[PDB]
Amino acid sequence: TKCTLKSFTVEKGIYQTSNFRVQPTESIVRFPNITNLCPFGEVFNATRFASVYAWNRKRISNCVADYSVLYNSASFSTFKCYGVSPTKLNDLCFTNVYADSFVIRGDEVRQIAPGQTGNIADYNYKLPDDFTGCVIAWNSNNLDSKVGGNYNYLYRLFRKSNLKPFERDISTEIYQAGSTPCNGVKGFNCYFPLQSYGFQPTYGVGYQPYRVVVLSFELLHAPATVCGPKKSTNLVKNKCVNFNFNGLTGTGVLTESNKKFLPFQQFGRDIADTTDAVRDPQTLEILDITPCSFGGVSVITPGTNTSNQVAVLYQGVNCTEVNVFQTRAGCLIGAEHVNNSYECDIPIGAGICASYQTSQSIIAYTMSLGAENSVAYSNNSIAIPTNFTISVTTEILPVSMTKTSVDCTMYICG
Amino acid sequence: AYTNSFTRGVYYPDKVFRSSVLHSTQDLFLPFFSNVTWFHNPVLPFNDGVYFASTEKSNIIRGWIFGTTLDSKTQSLLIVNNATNVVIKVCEFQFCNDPFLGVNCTFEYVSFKNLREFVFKNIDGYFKIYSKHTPINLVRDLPQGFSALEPLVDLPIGINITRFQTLLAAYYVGYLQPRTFLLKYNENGTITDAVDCALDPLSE
Amino acid sequence: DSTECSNLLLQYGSFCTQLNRALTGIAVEQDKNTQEVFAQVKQIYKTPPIKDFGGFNFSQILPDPSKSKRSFIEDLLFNKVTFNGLTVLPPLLTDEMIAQYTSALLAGTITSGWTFGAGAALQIPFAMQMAYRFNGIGVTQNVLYENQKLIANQFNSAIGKIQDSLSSTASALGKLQDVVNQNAQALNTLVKQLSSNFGAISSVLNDILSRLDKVEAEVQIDRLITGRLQSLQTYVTQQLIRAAEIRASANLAATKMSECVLGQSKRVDFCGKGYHLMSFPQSAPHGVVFLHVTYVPAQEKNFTTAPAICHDGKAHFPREGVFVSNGTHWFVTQRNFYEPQIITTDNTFVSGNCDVVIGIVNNTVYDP
Amino acid sequence: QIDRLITGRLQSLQTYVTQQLIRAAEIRASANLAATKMSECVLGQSKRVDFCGKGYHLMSFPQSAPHGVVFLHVTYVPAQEKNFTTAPAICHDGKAHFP
Amino acid sequence: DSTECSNLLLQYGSFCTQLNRALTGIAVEQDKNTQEVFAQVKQIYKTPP
Ligand SMILES: *[C@@H]1O[C@H](CO)[C@@H](O[C@@H]2O[C@H](CO)[C@@H](O)[C@H](O)[C@H]2NC(C)=O)[C@H](O)[C@H]1NC(C)=O
Ligand SMILES: *[C@@H]1O[C@H](CO)[C@@H](O[C@@H]2O[C@H](CO)[C@@H](O)[C@H](O)[C@H]2NC(C)=O)[C@H](O)[C@H]1NC(C)=O
Ligand SMILES: *[C@@H]1O[C@H](CO)[C@@H](O[C@@H]2O[C@H](CO)[C@@H](O)[C@H](O)[C@H]2NC(C)=O)[C@H](O)[C@H]1NC(C)=O
Ligand SMILES: *[C@@H]1O[C@H](CO)[C@@H](O[C@@H]2O[C@H](CO)[C@@H](O)[C@H](O)[C@H]2NC(C)=O)[C@H](O)[C@H]1NC(C)=O
Ligand SMILES: *[C@@H]1O[C@H](CO)[C@@H](O[C@@H]2O[C@H](CO)[C@@H](O)[C@H](O)[C@H]2NC(C)=O)[C@H](O)[C@H]1NC(C)=O
Ligand SMILES: *[C@@H]1O[C@H](CO)[C@@H](O)[C@H](O)[C@H]1NC(C)=O
Ligand SMILES: *[C@@H]1O[C@H](CO)[C@@H](O)[C@H](O)[C@H]1NC(C)=O
Ligand SMILES: *[C@@H]1O[C@H](CO)[C@@H](O)[C@H](O)[C@H]1NC(C)=O
Ligand SMILES: *[C@@H]1O[C@H](CO)[C@@H](O)[C@H](O)[C@H]1NC(C)=O
Ligand SMILES: *[C@@H]1O[C@H](CO)[C@@H](O)[C@H](O)[C@H]1NC(C)=O
Ligand SMILES: *[C@@H]1O[C@H](CO)[C@@H](O)[C@H](O)[C@H]1NC(C)=O
Ligand SMILES: *[C@@H]1O[C@H](CO)[C@@H](O)[C@H](O)[C@H]1NC(C)=O
Ligand SMILES: *[C@@H]1O[C@H](CO)[C@@H](O)[C@H](O)[C@H]1NC(C)=O
Ligand SMILES: *[C@@H]1O[C@H](CO)[C@@H](O)[C@H](O)[C@H]1NC(C)=O
Ligand SMILES: *[C@@H]1O[C@H](CO)[C@@H](O)[C@H](O)[C@H]1NC(C)=O
Ligand SMILES: *[C@@H]1O[C@H](CO)[C@@H](O)[C@H](O)[C@H]1NC(C)=O
Ligand SMILES: *[C@@H]1O[C@H](CO)[C@@H](O)[C@H](O)[C@H]1NC(C)=O
Ligand SMILES: *[C@@H]1O[C@H](CO)[C@@H](O)[C@H](O)[C@H]1NC(C)=O
Repeated sequence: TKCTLKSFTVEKGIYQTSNFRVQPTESIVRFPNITNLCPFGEVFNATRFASVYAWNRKRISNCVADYSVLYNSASFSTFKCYGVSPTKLNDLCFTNVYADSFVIRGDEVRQIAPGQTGNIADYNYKLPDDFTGCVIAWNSNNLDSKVGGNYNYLYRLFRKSNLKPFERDISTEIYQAGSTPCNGVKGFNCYFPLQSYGFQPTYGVGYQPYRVVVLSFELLHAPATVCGPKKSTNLVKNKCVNFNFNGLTGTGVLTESNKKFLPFQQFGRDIADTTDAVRDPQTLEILDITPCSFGGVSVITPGTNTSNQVAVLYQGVNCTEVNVFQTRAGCLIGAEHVNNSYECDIPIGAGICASYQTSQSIIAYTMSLGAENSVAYSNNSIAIPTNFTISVTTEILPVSMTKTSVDCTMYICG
Repeated sequence: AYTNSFTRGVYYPDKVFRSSVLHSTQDLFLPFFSNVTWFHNPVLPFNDGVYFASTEKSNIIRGWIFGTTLDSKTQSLLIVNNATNVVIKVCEFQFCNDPFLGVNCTFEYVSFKNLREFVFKNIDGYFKIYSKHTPINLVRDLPQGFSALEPLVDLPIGINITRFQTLLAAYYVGYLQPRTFLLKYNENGTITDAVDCALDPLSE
Repeated sequence: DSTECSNLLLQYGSFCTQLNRALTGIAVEQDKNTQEVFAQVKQIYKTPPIKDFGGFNFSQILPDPSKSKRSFIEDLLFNKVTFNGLTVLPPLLTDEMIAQYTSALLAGTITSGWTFGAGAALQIPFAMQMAYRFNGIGVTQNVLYENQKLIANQFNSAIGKIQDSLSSTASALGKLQDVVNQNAQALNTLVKQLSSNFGAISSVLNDILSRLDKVEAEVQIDRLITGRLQSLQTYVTQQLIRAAEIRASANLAATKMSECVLGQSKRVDFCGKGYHLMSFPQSAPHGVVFLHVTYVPAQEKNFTTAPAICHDGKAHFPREGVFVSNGTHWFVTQRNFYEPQIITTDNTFVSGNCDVVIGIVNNTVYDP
Repeated sequence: QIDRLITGRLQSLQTYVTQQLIRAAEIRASANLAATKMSECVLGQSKRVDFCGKGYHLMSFPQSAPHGVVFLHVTYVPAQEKNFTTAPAICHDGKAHFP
Repeated sequence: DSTECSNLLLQYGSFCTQLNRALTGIAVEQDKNTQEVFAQVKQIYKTPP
């Protein structure tokens, strides 16, 4: 109170010094049942991929991309990412997502990075130099090698010019590398533009095939059709909580309700457009919202030039939330309730007043309106005054304020 | 041909419950007492959005196509009431003018005595569909009375639309205009009446 | 309760304190307004168990113990009038305490007349109190005692018409209902202004903080702070202006309590139309109702009149009355009710000879 | 930056002048009442109940005070009543007499 | 009379409506003020010839 009034002395009164507010005891998050998980498993367990000169792209759209199975997929011989950290991906959203898939030898998987060079990076699959995405691989010797060599996997050995980023080209005309004419046939500097790894199961670890998939992500004007998993908490009724139901953030108390929403409606609004009810997206019950209990806190005091005891009123708060006493104005702490009634000293509200009285304490009482009297009425009886008092009464009226002027330029601009 | 719309083409504009209250909102609505084109399958302008209605129980009426070219040069939205359930797809389609009874792809989804009413609109790359069904006493024109249309789907398709056509025996078309309406929500949070604020000075 | 917004709101300084000091003065004034009207009685007077009020029937306006303990008319009045950091506060006096004040004022008035406002309540029989209130309008007190049944009836009937009006009407009490309506509309306007953008990216504070990084989010929140602080200053300024109107109305109601209920006002049209007899307070939601009892002169006749009359060359003037003639005979009457006395040397006084007065007439003055 | 200080200091001064206009209207209503109390209580003898203090008004005396006025209202208060039987009229030679 | 400005003013909500409502309350009260002073007489009394 001394700090609120900016004074070391406080006169008799009731002063508001704070606001009480019950705090959110925990956070709730609720979203629909975690469903329509993206088809990443259809690429990562395909029967085989395409040859790297003709890499195969999966469109990922309209699903939840839970990358956490990939975060724990320790069978991946690598899981690199560029522009973005892998652990962050479960927080994100995108318009389109892609997975680009192929087989190559381990000694050429190292060409799959931003700004790399060599026949794969030059002529088969060029990443951007500012690439945002991820590169995944696993050993596939037992899947992609064959006795006498599996020639069914190929790469573009040479081209007239290097690929642009994500340029795809599956044409197989003879490449004329120099002054010797191609003449429609294989020869020196008349190369058929593809060659094969010929994968043998007896190959060494860098000669062996690896299955490779490159993840890539974009966010456009068109809607974010791909998002991470909406992990959700338990639902906590009958306490103060923070909550998030779908996009509806707030703070309050959640309770069961008598309301009858229509099947498409998600939440409800009061007459002034303030939200007051919600449908839980996992179990479709209607919950009422009421605010966390709050109100002004007032300090009730005799003057400090008499005593240093005080009482405290929590305006409109029920005493469960905070001698101690429930008034209709709010819970009152530190005042003794009395069964007598007296004229009002300090006013509290709803018929209650407080005073400091004699060993001394602050007391709280229902206010006296005046002494009760029955006038001795009947027909044919009268009272007539036999004496008088001349009385002098004082009345005090304001007539004028202190006169003020302001140089508005000197106040504003100094 | 033209007929009057009366007080029809109101829909629940948002997924918000409101009870025993009057709420004023601005959205693409069919203006009250406007007239609507009546048909017995042309390509039509879409404007900002369409109210479509019909009386149907044979299912001669079967679906719609929406787009700019509608065909080949860029993607378009196909909708068909297959008797199993409604089928929806978005592709660079090149199908025929309309299928009839003997009287690349980027998105996909799978779900007379009665007047059946549908509202279609496109906002910021989401395609919104609302509908309702009611019995009717007189098939010739839309009935004088009130009934709010409920949302079916809210599709993230992103593609542009400026024209549409019916796939299909008679139906009504009118266009949604940006209007302010005052909507009456009863104790059960159904819309039960409305005022089209720009209709007349009493409505203002 | 956003910590990001709360720290920006500190940069605006004292505005948030001085708005609460302003609204606190409005709230504290409403208790003083109610105190200055109703608390004008020193002691809680109560009515006798006997009801010997001379045929006048106050049972419609007196407390009912079977009811709060309001009168019948106070229950009609109480039935016919009908959270984003916002709080309402209770009044200091409860509706039952206000009814104890209108009870004490009314019991004092009926049992002791005007006397309880000037000192101790002195009992007087109600028909004799009404005889003095007839003298206070210039009608001689025998006009009451000779017509007491007819004045007690017709008072009772005029009170019955108050019950029938307040039971049947749907507009007459609307002066209190409009004060309820303006204060509901003011809080709904203040709350609806939370939905406004004020040119910010959104009106939802967590939405702003999700879309934008710290430096741009701080720019967007300062628009909501600017518009919401202007929205709250607009409300508090309008409540300060609206409270000044209610205080002027409460000072008028406190003056009608003193001069109409505790007295008999001679001020024209102050305590209803007609010559004022008395009035009764009844409590109502956020206000007071006065039932102003007045005398109305009702069935006039024309007479010939003269300013003075000649006797033995002396001009006679009436002491209190006016001279009138029925066409052949001359009388003096009291002025506000026709009652003809024969003209005498003690109904009249002399001043000079006949010749000065314009329109003097010749008639005998009887000397008793 | 100066435009933010101008905006806030100008709003600060508008708030002050608005509340001084609203407060000066309250002090004018009080000065109009004090001027009426001087005409009716000091320059006359008011019959208006409780206008010039409690009891029946005799006279009142003005005293100056800083920013205001003080009225010393002299009034007559009846003090020591006794009970009596009473009658509205008395009957003499078959005729009613009134006081 | 600018549509470009009117759609920006509409971001401020109730302010424009409540300014018009305040001036309408002031205007209706001026007719009330005049009737409370002058309309105190029930009948249009006329002086004799
Ligand atoms: C969300 O998923 C939960 C868990 O499967 C569903 O809740 C169960 O629904 C079945 C329906 O037969 C009940 O038998 C169970 O008692 C429910 N509770 C639990 C804890 O399993 C819920 O129905 C789903 N909600 C939606 C909207 O799909
Ligand atoms: C005072 O007036 C009331 C009128 O309300 C009288 O009570 C009613 O009397 C009528 C007959 O005159 C009855 O039909 C009603 O049932 C009575 N009750 C009510 C609540 O109206 C009352 O009797 C009168 N008192 C005196 C002493 O005459
Ligand atoms: C004065 O006016 C009253 C009415 O205000 C007259 O009293 C009425 O007289 C008729 C006679 O038939 C009765 O039917 C009514 O019931 C009476 N009313 C009341 C309330 O008692 C009265 O007669 C008039 N007196 C004079 C001298 O004109
Ligand atoms: C004017 O008033 C007087 C007195 O009331 C009337 O005179 C009386 O008239 C009646 C007959 O109508 C006689 O019985 C009385 O003896 C008369 N008294 C006196 C004192 O003369 C007179 O009639 C009235 N005049 C008119 C024109 O009405
Ligand atoms: C009132 O009475 C007086 C006295 O009887 C009348 O005075 C007479 O008036 C006539 C006409 O002017 C004169 O001829 C007489 O000489 C007067 N007599 C006296 C003694 O003065 C007077 O006229 C009467 N007034 C009226 C209006 O008739
Ligand atoms: C392949 O399918 C299995 C099925 O159990 C699954 O566990 C695994 O995560 C999938 N992906 C890889 C890279 O193994
Ligand atoms: C403080 O209280 C004392 C009595 O306790 C009194 O005499 C004195 O005037 C008061 N004020 C100051 C400033 O001491
Ligand atoms: C407040 O809470 C308690 C316990 O829930 C309840 O008994 C009490 O009645 C409430 N307060 C009031 C003023 O009713
Ligand atoms: C106050 O009165 C109530 C009954 O009216 C009683 O229960 C209570 O014990 C009393 N308290 C004191 C302090 O006497
Ligand atoms: C009141 O009047 C009644 C009936 O006339 C009578 O019996 C009673 O004595 C009177 N009371 C007084 C105190 O005069
Ligand atoms: C009247 O009251 C005064 C005191 O105010 C007292 O001195 C005087 O004796 C009283 N007179 C009578 C006759 O009672
Ligand atoms: C339909 O409305 C247009 C509005 O301009 C009007 O010209 C036309 O006559 C109307 N037709 C019918 C048949 O209602
Ligand atoms: C639609 O009709 C065809 C046969 O014409 C049927 O094969 C198909 O399953 C139906 N569509 C759906 C979504 O079931
Ligand atoms: C939609 O239309 C706009 C304007 O013609 C154009 O910028 C945009 O690229 C179009 N989008 C599609 C998917 O056709
Ligand atoms: C609302 O629903 C209840 C059952 O939940 C039903 O009794 C009532 O008739 C419905 N209609 C209205 C107008 O309340
Ligand atoms: C007689 O009195 C009535 C009622 O006041 C009045 O209307 C009438 O004009 C008067 N007679 C004459 C002749 O003026
Ligand atoms: C009153 O006026 C009439 C004319 O209407 C006139 O004859 C008469 O003498 C006048 N009387 C007085 C006292 O002026
Ligand atoms: C008058 O009568 C009442 C009731 O009989 C009694 O209490 C009172 O003492 C009497 N005297 C005075 C001075 O009021």
